[PDB]
Amino acid sequence: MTAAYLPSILVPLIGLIFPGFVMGFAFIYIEQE
Amino acid sequence: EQWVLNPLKVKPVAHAIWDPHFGQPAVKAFTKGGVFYPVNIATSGVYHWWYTIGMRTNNDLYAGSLFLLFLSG
Amino acid sequence: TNAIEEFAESAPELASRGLGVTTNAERWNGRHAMFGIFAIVMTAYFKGHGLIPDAEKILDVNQWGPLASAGQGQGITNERAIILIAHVHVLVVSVLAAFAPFQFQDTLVKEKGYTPEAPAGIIPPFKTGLTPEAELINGRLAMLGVISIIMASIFTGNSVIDVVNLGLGKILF
Amino acid sequence: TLNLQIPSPTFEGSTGGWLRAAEVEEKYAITWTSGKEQVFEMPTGGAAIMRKGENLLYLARKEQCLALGTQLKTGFKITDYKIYRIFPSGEVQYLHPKDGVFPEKVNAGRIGVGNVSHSIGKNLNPSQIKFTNKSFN
Amino acid sequence: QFVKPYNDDPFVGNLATPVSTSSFTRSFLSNLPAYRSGLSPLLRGLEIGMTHGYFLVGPFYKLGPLRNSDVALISGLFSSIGLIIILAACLAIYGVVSFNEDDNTDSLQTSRGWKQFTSGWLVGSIGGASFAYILISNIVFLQTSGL
Amino acid sequence: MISDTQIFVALILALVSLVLAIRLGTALYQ
Amino acid sequence: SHAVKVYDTCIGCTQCVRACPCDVLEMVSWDGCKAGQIASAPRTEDCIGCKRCETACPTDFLSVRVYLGGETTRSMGLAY
Amino acid sequence: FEISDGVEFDLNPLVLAISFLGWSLPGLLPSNIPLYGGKGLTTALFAEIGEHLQTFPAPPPIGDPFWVILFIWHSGLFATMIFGTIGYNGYG
Ligand code: CLA
Ligand code: CLA
Ligand code: CLA
Ligand code: CLA
Ligand SMILES: CC1=C(C#C/C(C)=C/C=C/C(C)=C/C=C/C=C(C)/C=C/C=C(\C)C#CC2=C(C)C[C@@H](O)CC2(C)C)C(C)(C)C[C@H](O)C1
Ligand SMILES: CC1=C(C#C/C(C)=C/C=C/C(C)=C/C=C/C=C(C)/C=C/C=C(C)/C=C/C2=C(C)CCCC2(C)C)C(C)(C)C[C@H](O)C1
Ligand SMILES: CC1=CCCC(C)(C)[C@H]1/C=C/C(C)=C/C=C/C(C)=C/C=C/C=C(C)/C=C/C=C(C)/C=C/C1=C(C)CCCC1(C)C
Ligand SMILES: CC1=CCCC(C)(C)[C@H]1/C=C/C(C)=C/C=C/C(C)=C/C=C/C=C(C)/C=C/C=C(C)/C=C/C1=C(C)CCCC1(C)C
Ligand code: SF4
Ligand code: SF4
Repeated sequence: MTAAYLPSILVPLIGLIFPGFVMGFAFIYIEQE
Repeated sequence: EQWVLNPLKVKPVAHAIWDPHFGQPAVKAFTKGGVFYPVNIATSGVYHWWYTIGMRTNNDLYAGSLFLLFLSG
Repeated sequence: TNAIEEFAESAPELASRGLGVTTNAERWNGRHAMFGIFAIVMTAYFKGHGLIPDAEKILDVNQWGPLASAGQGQGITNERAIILIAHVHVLVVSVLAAFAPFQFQDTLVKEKGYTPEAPAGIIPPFKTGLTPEAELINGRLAMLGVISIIMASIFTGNSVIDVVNLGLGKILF
Repeated sequence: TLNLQIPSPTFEGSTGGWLRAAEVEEKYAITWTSGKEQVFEMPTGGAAIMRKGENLLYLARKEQCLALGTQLKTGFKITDYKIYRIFPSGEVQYLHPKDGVFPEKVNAGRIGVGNVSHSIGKNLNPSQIKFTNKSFN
Repeated sequence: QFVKPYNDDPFVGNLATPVSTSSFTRSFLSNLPAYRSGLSPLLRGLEIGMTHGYFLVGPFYKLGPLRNSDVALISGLFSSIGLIIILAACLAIYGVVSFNEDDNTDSLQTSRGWKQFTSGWLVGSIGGASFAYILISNIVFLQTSGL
Repeated sequence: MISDTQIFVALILALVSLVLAIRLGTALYQ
Repeated sequence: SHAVKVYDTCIGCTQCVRACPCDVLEMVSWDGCKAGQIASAPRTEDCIGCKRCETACPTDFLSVRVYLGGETTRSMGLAY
Repeated sequence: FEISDGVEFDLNPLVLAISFLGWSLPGLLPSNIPLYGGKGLTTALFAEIGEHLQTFPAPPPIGDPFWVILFIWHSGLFATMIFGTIGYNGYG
């Protein structure tokens, strides 16, 4: 486990998972009574 | 560290590129700066700025980044 | 108890559904940490005995796309890819269990009016067997062990697999 | 009161009619008496034939109902049009000729709402009504 | 003659047309899983997902980045699974946001009904994608489109 | 030249800063 | 909803009441003008903000003003 | 069968048969032009169908008379079908 793996481990996270979770949670929050 | 030796000839690289959309031609086209992986060449002048300040090694930059993280906290 | 209630107040969204700092979250994370300790032991065994085919072969970018290329001009090894796909299997099982749980199984996301399980505290009663107490004890122990293993690997400089082997007494390999 | 048995102006149908919001929130109605069978324009689009006698029509907006009423008053000479608002509970309300007489002519009984006792030039400034409950009037 | 008011209501925002209110149209719509009668919200989702993942596998398999590779079919299946997971997440968030916890007895317009529907849709979608993957991997016709 | 241990220390400081940022965001949201 | 207000510069011409596509403005009795009538805005929850009342106003700057405020279904004129 | 909410439609297949014959029988009119060969439109369509069935998996090549014959024949057939339905249901 070297630092060279960090880009491949993180870019998919920061670019697909973080946006997806943020969008879902923000959707739930904005549309909520 | 290899830019502080010949700053007028070496291009300063900002950060590495990891884009799963790049083709092999794009990776080869972006592999520059004397490194062996696609990179972006900085246009901000931070290399010249830090060199003038007194930064010479990568450990100096890393220590500065640590201090700025601590200050942000 | 006080921490649980104050979190329920602060973040009603997560606490009402059982997410966040809750007994349900503790139980689920203990389950996953125990399974993870088992997975680390199994990968230690397989790597030591060479059961992973072409472990040191670098995946071909031409065949497996740009995803096969690592961060710094490096290539992902066959061993790393195999272990990642092994995790993918259980991750798909996980998504299916979360969205369509078995009728009898515990659910990841609890209903709005669900009754939270009683916080065990320092230690749940020592009910020896396949019982919700033993499960929580072993889950807490496994989670602590995961943290300890990572920190031993970083401090002593040994790999996580090497640390697991040394702890177990080199029985694995 | 509104009688829900009044026939309708034999419309042929349109896609401009009311939608689920009418069944969920509010549905307006307009009733008017016609001396003959004329052809009028629906506020939603298209032509319809009003009947000799009482005609009841359903719309989604008070503005549509009042546009139809204005068309009846000006184009034709029908001024007995009444407007109601119906909720899903069925609580019909009476709106347009509220006091039985159109608002354009004064009638005894009305109370002034929203009237101010100075010209617009006498309004206070937002600086004067800032961090206070005062009103710019 | 053929176009009339909807449900004999001249003032509803709809028209009764052959495409909208013909016998074939009504039979087809009433026999689709989304409307058929008797199906639990879970079975509706099962059928719909079975149907949808099946055709999802194809486009990825034959036009994805790794389409000219040996791993084209596996890559297509794994992209189908990813899209299915994303859409299941969409369904779940829509269910939690739109439907409140009142119980209308699983009518597909309830919290419980929609939860069952999304669970069934995920299961059926993954199953259909897997079935299409198996068929394509085992049949040459499907791999070559008849060439 | 930058070691994995150095990167891990940087990540730990980043995590601490993230926790403090969440705290500040909550306090401001109130 | 939008806040509709009337001021003493009103002359009772009633054109504001006649110009309103909804029924938001009505004429009431008054003694400050020759016509003896003043505009009033009792049904302000039905206002859409078109400012037709403002357009149909003959006094130097308007006796009737519409201040656009919070938006509702009726204010937005949403038939759906 | 209801073509709309409450409107019934016969949907008689004899109308289809009659329209097909009405377009096809005139189609037999031969022409010595290369496109038809020496035969009529319907016979040329049948001949092309047989010829390209003998070579099944290879579509008629672009420039083959098959495509033009198909398009013309089906344009006329659809026109006759529309007209025949009109006659049977309005003038019937
Ligand atoms: C910045 C973040 C980011 C990242 C990390 C990626 C990553 C990817 N994109 Mg790209 N993409 C992005 C942004 C990003 N994209 C944006 C913003 C757009 C819009 C313009 C696109 C549009 C796009 C298209 C149109 C396509 C890609 C494709 C790809 C793939 C690269 C090529 C390949 O051979 O993979 C393919 C090989 C595979 C084996 C795919 C496996 C992918 C797994 C299943 C992902 C796991 C999903 C996960 C479970 C979902 C969680 C949801 C949750 C957050 C709610 C890869 C998965 C290609 C592809 O094949 O995508 C499927 C492709 O066709 N992307
Ligand atoms: C690395 C190991 C690991 C693993 C495998 C898990 C696993 C889990 N943790 Mg986590 N956790 C970890 C480390 C880990 N944890 C650590 C170190 C801590 C700090 C002490 C925590 C603290 C913690 C808490 C406090 C809680 C969890 C919870 C969970 C569960 C759900 C979390 C989730 O959905 O994240 C997913 C995030 C990702 C980046 C990966 C997602 C990948 C999949 C394939 C995508 C699909 C997502 C799915 C469709 C949902 C989409 C929702 C969105 C659209 C709104 C799950 C069993 C929760 C739980 O148990 O609830 C009952 C919970 O409350 N964890
Ligand atoms: C704000 C400064 C900043 C910016 C713009 C970037 C940008 C980038 N980093 Mg990151 N990075 C930063 C600080 C920053 N970094 C710091 C301080 C560290 C040390 C902990 C790292 C460590 C790091 C690693 C190890 C890697 C990246 C990578 C990347 C790239 C992909 C994003 C990613 O994976 O992030 C992941 C980032 C983290 C896991 C931790 C750092 C997160 C920072 C502190 C968030 C700061 C947010 C900002 C202050 C406010 C947001 C504003 C809001 C409106 C959105 C991208 C070029 C990846 C890559 O592919 O590089 C080529 C990669 O491998 N970064
Ligand atoms: C299909 C098109 C496509 C896609 C999807 C991508 C995707 C990507 N490119 Mg790009 N790229 C493309 C075409 C594309 N590229 C082309 C044609 C070229 C020319 C050859 C390049 C050249 C190129 C270079 C040279 C680099 C990239 C990089 C990247 C990556 C960005 C890192 C990241 O995840 O940052 C996360 C994304 C962002 C920070 C962007 C944020 C912008 C949005 C609008 C802000 C939203 C703010 C909002 C208000 C709050 C957040 C909401 C949200 C959380 C819900 C990413 C994988 C970089 C990389 O590899 O970094 C590691 C990089 O250096 N690309
Ligand atoms: C391993 C692994 C995996 C995994 C996994 C997972 C899910 C791992 C999860 C790990 C987790 C959740 C670890 C949590 C650790 C928490 C700790 C150590 C808390 C310590 C608190 C302390 C000391 C305290 C205290 C305190 C004291 C002193 C007294 C108190 O009065 C006060 C206070 C609270 C301050 C997966 C599944 C991915 C598979 C993979 O192949 C391998
Ligand atoms: C078999 C099986 C499975 C299973 C399973 C299960 C149930 C697996 C359970 C695994 C468990 C419970 C692992 C625990 C590990 C604990 C460790 C490493 C503790 C370290 C503590 C330390 C270092 C403490 C230090 C401390 C000490 C000594 C003293 C005090 C201070 C300090 C120094 C901090 C599955 C689920 C995978 C399925 C499979 O098909 C069948
Ligand atoms: C409208 C029109 C005009 C011209 C004619 C035309 C025919 C094209 C017509 C259009 C037709 C169209 C659009 C047809 C499309 C058909 C489609 C998408 C069919 C899909 C069929 C799906 C099938 C089998 C799925 C099978 C899935 C199975 C067993 C799954 C099994 C499983 C499941 C579900 C879960 C556990 C695992 C396991 C056991 C494997
Ligand atoms: C590395 C390592 C070593 C051994 C042990 C250990 C398990 C820790 C292991 C793993 C560490 C891990 C996984 C660390 C993870 C690092 C992470 C999540 C780093 C991310 C840091 C993010 C940061 C700063 C974000 C800063 C954001 C700020 C200010 C936002 C500002 C704000 C905004 C935008 C809105 C209003 C509120 C506020 C706060 C003013
Ligand atoms: S128009 Fe201006 S002046 Fe004339 S009545 Fe309406 S408000 Fe009074
Ligand atoms: S704005 Fe339109 S609705 Fe509101 S009062 Fe003036 S005219 Fe009547």
